[PDB]
Amino acid sequence: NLEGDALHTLRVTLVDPNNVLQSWDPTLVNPCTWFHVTCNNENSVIRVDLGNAELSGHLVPELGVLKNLQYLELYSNNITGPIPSNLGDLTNLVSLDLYLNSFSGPIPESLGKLSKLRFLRLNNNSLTGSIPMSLTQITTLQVLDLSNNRLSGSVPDNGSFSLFTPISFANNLDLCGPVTSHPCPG
Ligand SMILES: *[C@@H]1O[C@H](CO[C@@H]2O[C@@H](C)[C@@H](O)[C@@H](O)[C@@H]2O)[C@@H](O[C@@H]2O[C@H](CO)[C@@H](O[C@@H]3O[C@H](CO)[C@@H](O)[C@H](O)[C@@H]3O)[C@H](O)[C@H]2NC(C)=O)[C@H](O)[C@H]1NC(C)=O
Ligand SMILES: *[C@@H]1O[C@H](CO)[C@@H](O)[C@H](O)[C@H]1NC(C)=O
Ligand SMILES: *[C@@H]1O[C@H](CO)[C@@H](O)[C@H](O)[C@H]1NC(C)=O
Repeated sequence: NLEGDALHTLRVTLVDPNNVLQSWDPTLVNPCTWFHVTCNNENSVIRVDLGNAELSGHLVPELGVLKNLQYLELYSNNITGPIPSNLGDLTNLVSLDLYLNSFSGPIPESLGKLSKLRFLRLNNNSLTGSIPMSLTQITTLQVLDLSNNRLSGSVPDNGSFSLFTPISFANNLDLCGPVTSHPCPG
């Protein structure tokens, strides 16, 4: 059970004072009966729903083996560290909700590979660096929130970013461009 091993590895590295993940018993045939985990009819994980679960610690790159994952709902916790650089491995993701956490480092360029993504909500973290241009390749994007981070540099208004307005980018370190409220000096 590769998927269960990956999720158990996540449990080890997350900090879970309330033992929300107590049921995450890797001796089971699969993780489909675990609390907060949902599988499809083929017993493959499609949702991890851990919003507002009083978790901290960091994520793990083993998340990338959850090939059928559609929802990664980890918002409103105190998770730290970087967004794993390989989250773009999760090509069936339709929602990536990491908002209201303590993530730092850059937005991974690999997120541009998430060609089915509808929700990308990373607001209210401590993310730094520039927004990857690869994100404009995500033609399905409908809800984007990168506000309240420490992002800097130019933001394009092309591809799917043409859909969004300054509220999606507000209160960063030094963003500029047509979709933001400040033109780029160059
Ligand atoms: C860690 O995350 C919490 C919020 O997350 C919530 O509480 C955790 C303990 C876990 O149970 C999470 O699962 C849960 O979603 C942050 O605490 C919150 O801090 C904010 C301030 O940044 C407080 O918000 C408000 O402040 C404004 C005034 O500016 C008003 O709207 C409100 O009156 C409120 O005070 C909020 O109260 C507070 N929440 C709790 C439960 O303490 C915490 O700061 C964060 N850690 C870090 C380092 O960011
Ligand atoms: C997001 O962060 C900003 C800080 O710039 C804060 O004003 C706002 O209340 C935060 N949102 C939530 C839901 O805590
Ligand atoms: C949008 O324009 C930027 C800058 O030229 C480019 O890097 C990116 O690939 C473009 N995306 C699309 C979908 O055209």
